[PDB]
Amino acid sequence: PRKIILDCDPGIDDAVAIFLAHGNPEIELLAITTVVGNQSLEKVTQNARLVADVAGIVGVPVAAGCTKPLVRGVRNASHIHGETGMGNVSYPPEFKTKLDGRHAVQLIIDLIMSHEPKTITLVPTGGLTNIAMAVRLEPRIVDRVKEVVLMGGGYHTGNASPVAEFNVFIDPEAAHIVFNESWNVTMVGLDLTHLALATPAVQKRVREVGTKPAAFMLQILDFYTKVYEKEHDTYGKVHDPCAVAYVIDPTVMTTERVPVDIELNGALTTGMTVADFRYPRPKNCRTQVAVKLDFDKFWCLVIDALERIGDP
Amino acid sequence: PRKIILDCDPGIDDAVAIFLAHGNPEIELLAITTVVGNQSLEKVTQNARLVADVAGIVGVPVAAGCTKPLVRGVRNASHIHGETGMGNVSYPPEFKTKLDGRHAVQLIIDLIMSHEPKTITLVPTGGLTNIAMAVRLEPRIVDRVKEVVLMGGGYHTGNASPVAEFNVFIDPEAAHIVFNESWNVTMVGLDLTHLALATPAVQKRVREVGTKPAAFMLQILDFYTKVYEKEHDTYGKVHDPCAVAYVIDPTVMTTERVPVDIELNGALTTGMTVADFRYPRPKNCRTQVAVKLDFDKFWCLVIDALERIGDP
Amino acid sequence: PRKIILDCDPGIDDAVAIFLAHGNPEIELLAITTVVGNQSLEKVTQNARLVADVAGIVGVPVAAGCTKPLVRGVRNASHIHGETGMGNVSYPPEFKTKLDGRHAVQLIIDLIMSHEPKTITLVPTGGLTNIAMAVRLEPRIVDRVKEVVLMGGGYHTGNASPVAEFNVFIDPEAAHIVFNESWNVTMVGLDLTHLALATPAVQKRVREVGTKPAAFMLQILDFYTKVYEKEHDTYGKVHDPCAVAYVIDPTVMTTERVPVDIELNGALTTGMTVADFRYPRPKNCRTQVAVKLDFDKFWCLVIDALERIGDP
Amino acid sequence: PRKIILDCDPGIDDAVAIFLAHGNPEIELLAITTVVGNQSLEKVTQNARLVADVAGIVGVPVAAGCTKPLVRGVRNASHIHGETGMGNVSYPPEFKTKLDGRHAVQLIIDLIMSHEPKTITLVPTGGLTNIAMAVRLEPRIVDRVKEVVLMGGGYHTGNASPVAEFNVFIDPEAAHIVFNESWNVTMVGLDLTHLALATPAVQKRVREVGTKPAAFMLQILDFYTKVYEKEHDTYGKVHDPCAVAYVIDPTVMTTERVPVDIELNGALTTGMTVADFRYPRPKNCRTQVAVKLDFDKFWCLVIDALERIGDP
Ligand SMILES: [Ca+2]
Ligand SMILES: [Ca+2]
Ligand SMILES: [Ca+2]
Ligand SMILES: [Ca+2]
Repeated sequence: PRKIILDCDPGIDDAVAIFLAHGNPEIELLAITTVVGNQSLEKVTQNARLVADVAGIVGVPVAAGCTKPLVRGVRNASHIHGETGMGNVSYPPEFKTKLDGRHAVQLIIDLIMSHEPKTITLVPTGGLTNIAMAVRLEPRIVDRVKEVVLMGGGYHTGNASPVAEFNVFIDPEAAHIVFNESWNVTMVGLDLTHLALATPAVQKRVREVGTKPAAFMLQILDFYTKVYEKEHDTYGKVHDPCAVAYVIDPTVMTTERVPVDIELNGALTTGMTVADFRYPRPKNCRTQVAVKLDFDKFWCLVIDALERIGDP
Repeated sequence: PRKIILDCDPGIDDAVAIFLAHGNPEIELLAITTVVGNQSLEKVTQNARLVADVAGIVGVPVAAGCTKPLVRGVRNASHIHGETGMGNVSYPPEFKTKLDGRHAVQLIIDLIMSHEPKTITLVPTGGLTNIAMAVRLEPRIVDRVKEVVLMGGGYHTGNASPVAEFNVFIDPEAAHIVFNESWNVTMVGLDLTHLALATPAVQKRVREVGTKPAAFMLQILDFYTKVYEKEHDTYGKVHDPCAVAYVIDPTVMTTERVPVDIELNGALTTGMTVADFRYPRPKNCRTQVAVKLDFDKFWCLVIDALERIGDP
Repeated sequence: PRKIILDCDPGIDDAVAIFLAHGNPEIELLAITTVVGNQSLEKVTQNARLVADVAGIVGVPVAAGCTKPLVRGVRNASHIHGETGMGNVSYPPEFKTKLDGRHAVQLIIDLIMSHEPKTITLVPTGGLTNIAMAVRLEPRIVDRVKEVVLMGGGYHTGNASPVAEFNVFIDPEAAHIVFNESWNVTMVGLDLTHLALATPAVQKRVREVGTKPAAFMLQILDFYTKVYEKEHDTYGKVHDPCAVAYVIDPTVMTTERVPVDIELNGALTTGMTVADFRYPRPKNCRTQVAVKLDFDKFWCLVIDALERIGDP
Repeated sequence: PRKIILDCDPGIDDAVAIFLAHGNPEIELLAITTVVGNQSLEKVTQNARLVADVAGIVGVPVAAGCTKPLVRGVRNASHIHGETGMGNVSYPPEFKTKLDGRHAVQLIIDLIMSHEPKTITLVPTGGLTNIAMAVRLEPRIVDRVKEVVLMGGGYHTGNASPVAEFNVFIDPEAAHIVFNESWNVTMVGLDLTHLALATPAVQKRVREVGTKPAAFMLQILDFYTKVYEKEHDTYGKVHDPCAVAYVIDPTVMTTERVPVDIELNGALTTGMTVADFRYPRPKNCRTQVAVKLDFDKFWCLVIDALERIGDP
């Protein structure tokens, strides 16, 4: 089983990633780290513990990370109408899963320096401030990391801006730091995750599993889908999971090796992931971007995982 | 016939545009203005007069414009090996077509203010510094212009940089000015002009015309194709003409109405044409980008024009 | 007499400059050009004609220039409480002085190209967009200009921003263009004009002149002083005039030859005039900044001029 | 005694600071942290241990910090001609003072969280990357810190650039983070440290102390003075110590409370410490800049401290 560390900011997307990681036999979830994002770190951490409780994950540490982006201020942009805990779901009086005592950054450095080299695969699905920190704090980790698979960015697509994606836009500096280290980086951006649609056929499929987790996922997804993408006439889509999926089977998506950098001072482009697809491509490129997604193989994995989790 | 003003920096691309404008009965070439570009203004102006002589264009003024970009310094980047005049073609001792006495900017302002409103269509195919100047000098012109169709930019493609196109990168400021005026702008970028390939089938076709101008076009095209795109294993392509083609028949290419702006201070993005393809598109958009091109219809027009010009 | 061209955006400061130019025998006012600024171009032009009428200036053309900055949008920031025409003074039904038929930019190029080389001294006291245009339109002028003395910028002082002065901040691009041409530039910035205080002693002095123009100057100055600097407990100060003063007598202020450039893309520094006072100064420097001002010599000139104008 | 933590990048300046902190009875040196700078972190750390050995400092932990700036790459710029260890002084086979096991960042967080609130005063005299890290990792520390006194920046002076000082220019981001936290910041910039000259009178004075440390200081100072400032005809100056001096006696220098920020994306201004000295100053300002220095009082403190250290 491939050992990984899931750094996230729990929203349905991140939650589904956690289910997939836990549910799949090919993945060995080493720990779940949390980072500030659209919602405060605390809010996000609570959500993490809630999904951990629902998926009945035990033995896997959960640690809260950075509360602020490296340099940019955070736009709290809070306004969830019918939101209580996560979506319409409320938090239980007590949480089954407890919070690890150390800061997410320390945990990551610890885990990496504890296990054998090229064993752990980092999978960030939120801002990269947590990762960026560990890199500057413990340089020896970038060489020990097998590789980095993150959900974020977009070479020809953007949401937070015409050309930028949230996870990156949120803390451009952290993104830059990460993208410029000597390690291997696989960027699963919007261009990709946009293909991971939640067609009604898929919903029927998951609903068929008929487990508390399945129901949970659907309910929350539906709630948030309504608020965002349900403003238009087209299905919702999950992103974060796509990163985990790749780690499980590289054939779930096509990728292209092209250099990628982060714009940090552009009046209109700050936060954009610049990808050089130009004529002669460099022979050695530690970075690559996801392109086409295998719709079926992807969803099958999700369902399969949900089935495996069952009803804890 | 649609009245237009062709602002360019004569290189084969620009030359073909001139042939198409002149040769087509649907277009009424009001004047040919010139701007500094990859080559000096003078060099470029000489080239204009040469093609004017070859196409036997008479009665149409030719005026030289700005010699430097608004704010950016110009990278002369000159190094043409077997280049004499234009490609391997040399300049005649004297030019048949003479140079208008006024500066291109003035000529433009004059023409626009002379003819009736919404009659002239501006068609820049080089930097936009000439157009930007006229706008700031005589504001009344932006309302009198029917519309602006320019070859330049690229929303998902770039050459001068991973994300920027020459004509824009060369003078970002000028582009910005142009793209931010209240007038209608149709941007024919790389994404489009890339489809305008010069397949051998096409060459055979033009060579079949068998006129001095046809031969001229081929000879020069071949020469420059060799230097640039002939460094790899794929045909060359003409760009500039595409802009002229659109004016002749909007059905030569599909377009999309989306907001566009110019990044002016991005460390990696300066010069990029930022296009917002995001979810909800504004109802009123004076700007649109070219997407798919009608290969056949396009080339047919070019051939047709060459045929019409004949041998002056 | 030193021939000059006064490019301004009439506010009391610019008005006093006009008085000084007109009133002084050492200066030969060739023309008065107008540029957009804190107030619209039209507003500013009207003001110019009004002071021209008051100072009884005849034979000197007045031309309206650019209505918008080169690239930056203009912040109209209009909110003058008791403002009618200029300050509390109202416009007469008709203006004695008429408006020249050509655009300020053209007038400038014409004058320069008409007179003999190194004869005209350009004195801008508003945004530099007017000058910048002329330079790009007719390159031959920068060699024919004796030199450039402008009121604007600040090496250790700022007002529109912690580090930038209005005239420059308003149209950074224009400033940039001007500061990077091969001609001689004397920058009279805030560091200098801040010393030009309107102590009560000075007011008494000017009031003593007892002429319509004197009264006018005082009334307007007082009105505007109240609104701005009169928010604090310290006298008002005139700026623009200091530039003209220098042309009349270089010994009115001390200057330092140091390189100067314009920041165009700094998040906090855009518009700042960067001055390199560092250790080894270049031997050849076409730019210099004003430092210390001769308070008495300065004011004496102003009074003397007012005295000379008299009551037209 | 005022408790402090000295974060530095040992060069003579930093060394003198250490001597002053140690030697002065009013200061309680809690620990000495190290940051990458002009020289590598390791190089810098070795130098710290060397001065520690020379000053006979015992009981005070020494910890190495970050090896790279947050986001900017480091310009190693190494080329010391007659440099062996520190200046012409060589390292002993073994170091008396040992290196604390934890990373400087951790040590700082530990110390702060250990002692009582508003007890420790942070005194960084090198890049601020170390401080910035701790702040992002353990937010609770900014409230517990008494205040921040750092040597770096320049409001009207610069060295690394016409407008920027090294310590800040080296890692702009870090600086920004620090200057924008809710804690009190006292910036001792070039404007100030420039007045701390090492006149021959002073040298004679210190040489009079006649101790190994005094000799050490002089020898190194002389060596580096020769390389840098000795390229011109003016004495050398110590900077870093001035920060320490202020903590010992605020009356050693005059300060002004004015807002300060860090430019991060200016083409010419990146790294500059922007200080708003404009008309109305905010009532509440957690930041202030050093202005005039008490030459005698300063040196007296240095001498006194050297005297107190004696010959370990
Ligand atoms: Ca996420
Ligand atoms: Ca062209
Ligand atoms: Ca003015
Ligand atoms: Ca230092």
